[PDB]
Amino acid sequence: LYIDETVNSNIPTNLRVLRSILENLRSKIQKLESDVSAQMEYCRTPCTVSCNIPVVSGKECEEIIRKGGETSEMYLIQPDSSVKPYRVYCDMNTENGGWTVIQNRQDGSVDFGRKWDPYKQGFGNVATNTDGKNYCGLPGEYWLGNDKISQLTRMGPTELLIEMEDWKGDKVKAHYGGFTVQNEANKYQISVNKYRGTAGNALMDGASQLMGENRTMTIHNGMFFSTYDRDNDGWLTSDPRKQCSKEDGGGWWYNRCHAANPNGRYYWGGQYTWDMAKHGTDDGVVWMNWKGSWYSMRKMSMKIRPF
Amino acid sequence: EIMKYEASILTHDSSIRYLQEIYNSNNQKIVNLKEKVAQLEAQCQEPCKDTVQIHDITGKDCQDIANKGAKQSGLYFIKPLKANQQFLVYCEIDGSGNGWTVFQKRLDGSVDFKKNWIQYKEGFGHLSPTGTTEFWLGNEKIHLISTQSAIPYALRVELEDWNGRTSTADYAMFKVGPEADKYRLTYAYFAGGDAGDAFDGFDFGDDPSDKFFTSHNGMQFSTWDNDNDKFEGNCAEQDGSGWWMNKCHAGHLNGVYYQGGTYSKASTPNGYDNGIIWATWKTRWYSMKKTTMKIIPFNRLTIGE
Amino acid sequence: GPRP
Amino acid sequence: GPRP
Amino acid sequence: IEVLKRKVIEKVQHIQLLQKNVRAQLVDMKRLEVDIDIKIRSCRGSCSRALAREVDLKDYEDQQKQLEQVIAKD
Ligand SMILES: *[C@@H]1O[C@H](CO)[C@@H](O)[C@H](O)[C@H]1NC(C)=O
Ligand SMILES: [Ca+2]
Ligand SMILES: [Ca+2]
Repeated sequence: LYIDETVNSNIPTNLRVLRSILENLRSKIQKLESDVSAQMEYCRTPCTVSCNIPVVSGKECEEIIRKGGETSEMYLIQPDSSVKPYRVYCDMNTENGGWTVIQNRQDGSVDFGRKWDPYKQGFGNVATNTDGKNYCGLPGEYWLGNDKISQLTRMGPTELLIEMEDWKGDKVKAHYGGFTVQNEANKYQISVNKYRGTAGNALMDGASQLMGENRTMTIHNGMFFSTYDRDNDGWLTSDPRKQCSKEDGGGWWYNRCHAANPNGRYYWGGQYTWDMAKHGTDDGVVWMNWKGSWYSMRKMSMKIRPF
Repeated sequence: EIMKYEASILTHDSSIRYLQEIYNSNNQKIVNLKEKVAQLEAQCQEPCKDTVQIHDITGKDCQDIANKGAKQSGLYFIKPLKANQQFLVYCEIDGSGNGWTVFQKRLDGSVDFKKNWIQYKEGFGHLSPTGTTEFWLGNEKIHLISTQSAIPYALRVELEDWNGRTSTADYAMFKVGPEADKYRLTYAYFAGGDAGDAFDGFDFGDDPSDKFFTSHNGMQFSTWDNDNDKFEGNCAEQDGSGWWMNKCHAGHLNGVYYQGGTYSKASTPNGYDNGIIWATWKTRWYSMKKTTMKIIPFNRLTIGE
Repeated sequence: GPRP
Repeated sequence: GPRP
Repeated sequence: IEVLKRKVIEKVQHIQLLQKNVRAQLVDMKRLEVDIDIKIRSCRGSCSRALAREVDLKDYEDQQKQLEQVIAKD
């Protein structure tokens, strides 16, 4: 009957926003369309550095702290001399030093969402000029190649140290006295143990705040490193658009899918939510057992050692 | 009646019509704004470009390599006839065809040469592709690269100052004793160079012996914490340093890198000389500004070819 | 996060 | 230099 | 001389369409904005100078809220 007013009132609160916000969002399809031109531009010119390689070297960062390497920066460790002396970043300040970094999160800079080769060889900046010295005392995000890693673990007793620091200062440290990244022939299986840690055993002890069948499919230990061109996940599905790596952003020992996700997608401020991610999933530098699926961090590193 | 005029408030048949496009455009729009990223990130894939870079050709010493090609005075991994982990050295190739190698250098003050034995051994400080960069290849290294079948090497003390001129002091049959006999040098004779020869003692008058001691030839290496000198103790530590000591020295290239050089009786920690002096050029207060000490296989002082 |  |  | 509110409804419904569609737009950007924000960053370690900006989600996650009210008309 009288429903004929929605023609002069209810509607007058419709095209008044379907125009509005479709405009005040039209001005987004603007900014967020030039800033891409304005950084794509200041991308025409690559960045550079000068890590004057210091004298002191060694087999790995341990022997190098056992050779006077007391400052933390870009060193040149050379494992079995049946290989090439690859630049690396040593930690010789926290925990008796000798900590050879493998991965490092502290800001954007490096797209960790790569493939096979890159994850195997390595990518990123192993270090940057300390802004006022010759060498490179400040670390930059990278993934010291897998192959390089699977070899370092292969030096008998390899013990990785996984640290993180959440945006509000606070920080915790994980740890697996026993760590071993098989060789690429094994799809790079990850064997970890001797877990100790105040950050939650998210690699083997699966994701805590959950339950059985849902949890254990958040165990990385015994997993086959994967990347969006190498489906070695735990997620069995004929559907190729759905794989633990194509989602969750990056390469990781994926087991349907993760209780921890360093190497995810870099999230600023930490907190983030599905309605933000490329695939809704909880992709990003997340360590679930300490912060849960919806909290990426500031810095997420991984330093190993022998013994 | 006229109410059938509602066909008027039937404007939305375009109050929505047009606007609608401003929707179907954005979506379609973003199809484009996809590649306008697919491409940007495909650029942000490589890391920063680094200056320092390792040439391939290698061999015995800098000379050997740079006789199998070579010409760019830079950085190569050498591996002494008898050695293990081929380390990294800062060669300095010339035109004639000889490749020197360095064990020292000084310019800024950066790499503080007041380290410890294990450091002065395996070598410390940081090299560089150019050369500009204080560094001490380290006594150990200096060994396997001077006693490799022992084809007579040499030292070429070079210099300069806060006034222009530079120099050069040579020595033949160069060698550094294995850590065993300690890191005591063993040469035969000074061989020219207006640089001077303070490795042959220098009498400061304080006492006739103001020269018997201050000889550096044959004097083992005295780090601050492990001296093998000829003092009532560790000279080095006294003026702080790790340099082939005696009671004490005359010519310091591993010491206090003084600004504007020339120091006094004030910057003397404990009280005596430590600066970058060298009596067969300048006194015991003038601290050199630059400094380097490179070696090379003897049969090069009159190479001819 | 696991998968359903 | 020289010493005592 | 039948009036015709039929065409009316068919239009007001023709709106409900671009309310499903909008919510999509509004969110398509709530994630596209951030594919870039994250990829603009992923350059610092490859490309020279970078851009330092913001986003303000209290805009999107607000310009959303008022839209979730615009519903119910039959
Ligand atoms: C398993 O995961 C699903 C995810 O939708 C959830 O609904 C369910 O409650 C979970 N149950 C367990 C065992 O945690
Ligand atoms: Ca699968
Ligand atoms: Ca003594």
